[PDB]
Amino acid sequence: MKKGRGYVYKLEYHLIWATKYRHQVLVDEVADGLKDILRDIATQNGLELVALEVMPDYVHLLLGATPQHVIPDFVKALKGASARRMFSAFPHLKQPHWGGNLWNPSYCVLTVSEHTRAQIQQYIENQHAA
Amino acid sequence: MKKGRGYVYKLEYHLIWATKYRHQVLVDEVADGLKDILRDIATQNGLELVALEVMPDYVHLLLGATPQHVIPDFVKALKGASARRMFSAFPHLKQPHWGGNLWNPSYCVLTVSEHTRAQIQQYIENQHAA
Repeated sequence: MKKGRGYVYKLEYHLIWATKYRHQVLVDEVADGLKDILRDIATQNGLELVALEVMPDYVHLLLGATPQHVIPDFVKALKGASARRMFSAFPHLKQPHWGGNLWNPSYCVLTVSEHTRAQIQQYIENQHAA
Repeated sequence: MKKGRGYVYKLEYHLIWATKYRHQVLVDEVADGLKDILRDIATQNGLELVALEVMPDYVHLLLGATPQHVIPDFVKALKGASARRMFSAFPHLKQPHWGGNLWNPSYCVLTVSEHTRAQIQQYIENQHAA
């Protein structure tokens, strides 16, 4: 637990989103680049990137935050800045055929539970892969 | 999980705060009234009161929220409106000797973990009782 001015807290969010059409582009050096980019962005927004997993068609972050952090703001920051920086580092991801890959417009945000793994699998499976 | 416009989520927060000086006033009909008041306020702020416990000197809520809910805002709503309504229902709680009881300025907010119970105990024990 961390202490702020008038409060004590420990706040972690699982945050998940997919590539467009679940195109399997987050591989090898691209996946490696995205990890670095996400670590930077988290830090730059005053978040702790507790854990991260990058699958070929999705990302799963575990973020430590403060009460004052607003989920939609930092989701937008993470998704938007990551898309920008990835397109700069990897121009090949600019593929209008695939809506430009980065990213499916949706996100999934979950606090910790015994069902997290299943929740994430459900969520990703509900994103259709055309 | 619930589904909103562009997102999927399940967000629960443990929210804890004490009476002033840990005065043990939240008992019997007072505790009962506070539960009703808190249920109402949670609902009125678009929160799901998943669970509640009222101890003589503190309250512990488990709150289901949306991404757009901002923790400090709803904390202030819950603490502020609860104090006002409890003073109205129970004027005897207006006790300047005890700074008026409702409430200690601090709060504790936690996402679920294996240590929640110990965290809440630490937090309450760190509020010092007159």
